[PDB]
Amino acid sequence: RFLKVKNWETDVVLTDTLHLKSTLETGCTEHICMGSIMLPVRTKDQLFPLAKEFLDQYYSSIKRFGSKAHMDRLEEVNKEIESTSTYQLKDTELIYGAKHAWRNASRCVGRIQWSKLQVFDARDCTTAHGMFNYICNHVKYATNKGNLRSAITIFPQRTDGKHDFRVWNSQLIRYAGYKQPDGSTLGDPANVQFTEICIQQGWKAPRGRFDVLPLLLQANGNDPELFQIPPELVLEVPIRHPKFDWFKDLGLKWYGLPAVSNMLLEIGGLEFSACPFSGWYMGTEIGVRDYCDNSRYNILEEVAKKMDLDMRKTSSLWKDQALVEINIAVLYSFQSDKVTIVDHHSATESFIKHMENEYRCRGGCPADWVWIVPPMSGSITPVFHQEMLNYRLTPSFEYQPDPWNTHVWKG
Amino acid sequence: CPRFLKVKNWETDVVLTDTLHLKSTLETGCTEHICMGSIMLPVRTKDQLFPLAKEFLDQYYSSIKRFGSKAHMDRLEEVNKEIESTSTYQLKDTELIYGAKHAWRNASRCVGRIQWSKLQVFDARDCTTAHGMFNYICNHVKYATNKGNLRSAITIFPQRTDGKHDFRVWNSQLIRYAGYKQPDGSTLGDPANVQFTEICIQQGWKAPRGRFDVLPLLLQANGNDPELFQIPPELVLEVPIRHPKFDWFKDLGLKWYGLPAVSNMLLEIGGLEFSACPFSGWYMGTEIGVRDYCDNSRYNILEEVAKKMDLDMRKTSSLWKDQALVEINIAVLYSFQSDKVTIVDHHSATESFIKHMENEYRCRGGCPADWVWIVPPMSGSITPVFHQEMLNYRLTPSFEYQPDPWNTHVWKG
Ligand code: HEM
Ligand code: HEM
Ligand SMILES: C[C@H](O)[C@H](O)[C@H]1CNc2nc(N)[nH]c(=O)c2N1
Ligand SMILES: C[C@H](O)[C@H](O)[C@H]1CNc2nc(N)[nH]c(=O)c2N1
Ligand SMILES: N=C(NO)NCCC[C@H](N)C(=O)O
Ligand SMILES: N=C(NO)NCCC[C@H](N)C(=O)O
Ligand SMILES: [Zn+2]
Repeated sequence: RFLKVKNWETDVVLTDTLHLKSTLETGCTEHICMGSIMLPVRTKDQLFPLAKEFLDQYYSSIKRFGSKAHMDRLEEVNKEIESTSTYQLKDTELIYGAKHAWRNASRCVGRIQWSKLQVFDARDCTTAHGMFNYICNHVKYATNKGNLRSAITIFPQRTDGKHDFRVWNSQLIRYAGYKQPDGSTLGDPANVQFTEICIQQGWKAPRGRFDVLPLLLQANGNDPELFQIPPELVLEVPIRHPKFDWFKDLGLKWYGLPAVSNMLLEIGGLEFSACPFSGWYMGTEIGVRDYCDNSRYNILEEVAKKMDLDMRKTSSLWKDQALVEINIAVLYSFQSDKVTIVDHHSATESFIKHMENEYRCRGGCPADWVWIVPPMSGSITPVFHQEMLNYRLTPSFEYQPDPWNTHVWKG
Repeated sequence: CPRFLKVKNWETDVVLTDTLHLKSTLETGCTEHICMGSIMLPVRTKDQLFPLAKEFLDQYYSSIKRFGSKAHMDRLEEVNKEIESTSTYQLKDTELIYGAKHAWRNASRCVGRIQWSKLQVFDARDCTTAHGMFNYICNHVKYATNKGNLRSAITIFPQRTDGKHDFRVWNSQLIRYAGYKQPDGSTLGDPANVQFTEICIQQGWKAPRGRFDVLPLLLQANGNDPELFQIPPELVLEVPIRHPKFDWFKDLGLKWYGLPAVSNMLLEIGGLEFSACPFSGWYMGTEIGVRDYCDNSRYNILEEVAKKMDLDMRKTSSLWKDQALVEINIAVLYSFQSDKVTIVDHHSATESFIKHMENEYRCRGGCPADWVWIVPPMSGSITPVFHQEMLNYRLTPSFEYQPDPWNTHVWKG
């Protein structure tokens, strides 16, 4: 019930007590560990304990636990749930709640930054055009000419579940994917389906390798509409290598702003179905995953060939050599254009420090080791050697179904 | 518990269905509210033993297509009588073999399990003394080594009786290098083995105090105090490590041994406990090139290698550590291959593991696997295992951790 975690490199032991505050399920049981599975409206009665759980932590955090201000608020919210079946967060509660969803994000290595989050309150939004305006402002604010700043933009909460706000895009900025008669895929194969939805809805696709996709925005449960982010708001970086002059001829670019837009933010039982957020990239995200996953841009072979490595045998480690070089190029390119990026060494040692702070001041830090350890050079990063406990704390970011599987089209 | 559990591979969209987990019996360290997936380490009664014996022998008899047979029923009767009368029982040779193979088949942290049915089992249950254990262990090493053409094997010493007469190998592996803490706080040799090296010295080993000294065997028989033995050097196959392009690599002075032989685990078969059960396969290169050489708390050669490569070491973002890592790993695979000693690279091993795992789902209904251990410690996502969802659970027979015997031994003196 009080749990120890060991770092096997430093022999440091931390004691976790925060896990006892954990509320929802992990996926696992006593008999079966599901640590590596990617994916393992509320009635009045459901809502009040959740509202209360949240307000208590809020009031505790501002050192007014058990105060009249505290008691006053619980009653006010109580009355409001009873009368209107939902409630509205104060701005202070909204900001605290968003910062804490990030703080509690077990899969995010960058949480040392958690309290420096710009929160844009878009709860007054009513239309998809409004949503477009809001999202452009977020993109421009967070991009900040390459000196990126963390931000989240929060659209109105779910009500009856028939008036949901949604960003159909999985990130605000991503590249199109197109199935070819050639049998192959042009662009990013992760986005084939979504691209096709855009086309069905009217988009005129350029049909290139790196077409920034349009926004498909859904307000108040209505049908989604298309918008193009002003090109001048989308900062992109051409990818070159500091030693290989041929690298630029591969014709690779990526975007500077990673902005997850398909998750659900839960605060105090309230569900914010449209809550796009952004920080900045860890290099491996692009260089290892986006570029080298076989089901993504899958570029290892092309690169290995230009390096003229021995590709006849796996044991020459040609894949490993090429992987490192692709990742060097990513970091060098972002750095040279002054676009914020963090390498996996820097990011993981910051995370270990954050864990130690969180253990010290909070009693723990939920972490998913499977996601936190980078997808290259794992054991030469400190997090590989760190035992971590994964559990679910609220406020939280949650996965939610892709809206086209569920949207009841009006036509 | 749900009858069916699905696992998906996110590279291929292949979905597999696990039913085998229903035969899982012991616990994980996980609860409904906590996942302890990344945590390293989270005598029996007559009553406790009957059912464990029974479960096992039903599995054994089922596997040989003789389930429910008179032979099956006689054998159950015989074991039941043996347990009631003697408090324990003895396995038949065929059952010991099947047992050991299955402990390997069920080892969720082993990526080499495509090999599980090809295992040489050495029955050392007639062993009574530490000199006897030395001789069994020498034979295992020579057989397994096979002049570089490595053969998987296990040597099984007598099972636990009352817990006061345990056979133990005090070494963590049959072959490993000494570590020596210096008065200045540096370590000469392998820091992982500093504690065991001090024990050996105390027991009377005359340490050469070099960087790669093969440790002596420290063997406990029948609950007696451990005794020291030197493995004949002619039996210890080692590989000097060089790089195919960097002729300075050899002057690092690195080598390693060819035979990885875990010697400190406990093998459970039908409720019986084999506390001494050294087993060996062959190396996947990363064990040596990533962990043994490059962990900060092991040989820690990254800086020295990067220095000789003249990488830019002022900023992590040059990925100099990463670049040196790959070159060290090329060198390990190249050196072993050049000397004709079996080694597998992490690409080939993981590809084979995924093939093995698919086959096990079809023919067996499952394959328990611990992702944290199965994914290699470099280049994780360019191996297929990274993209494969895994279910980790405990099947018996099993290999299990046990405390270090120096923490528990009652010294006779
Ligand atoms: C500030 C710099 C940040 C860095 C360096 C960072 C780093 C990362 C990385 C490397 C991942 C793994 C993503 C993947 O593998 O696809 C991740 C996931 C995640 N992060 Fe962050 N992050 C940052 C900002 C944020 C912010 C601002 C939030 C929320 C406001 C956040 C919440 C999350 C969540 C909820 C996940 C899991 C997403 C999923 O399951 O797909 N992160 N983070
Ligand atoms: C034949 C070639 C083999 C290969 C390539 C192989 C591969 C591996 C690797 C890479 C690990 C992780 C070790 C570490 O990170 O320290 C491992 C662990 C393990 N393997 Fe194997 N193995 C082989 C043979 C065997 C055999 C013959 C057995 C038993 C008969 C076995 C049972 C185990 C067990 C119980 C573990 C967990 C060890 C621990 O928890 O410290 N392996 N294997
Ligand atoms: C199956 C397994 O969960 C999957 O491949 C995971 C592995 N760890 C991850 N880690 C991060 N950061 N991002 C991911 O997408 C993955 N995917
Ligand atoms: C804390 C974490 O479990 C620990 O460092 C693990 C990680 N995965 C591993 N994987 C393998 N194969 N071998 C190990 O020793 C480790 N150690
Ligand atoms: N660093 C972040 N967010 O701030 N990553 C968000 C997910 C991005 C996704 N991994 C990609 O490579 O596009
Ligand atoms: N492949 C095996 N056995 O066959 N590994 C056993 C553990 C070896 C340990 N990882 C080492 O590097 O010494
Ligand atoms: Zn688990």
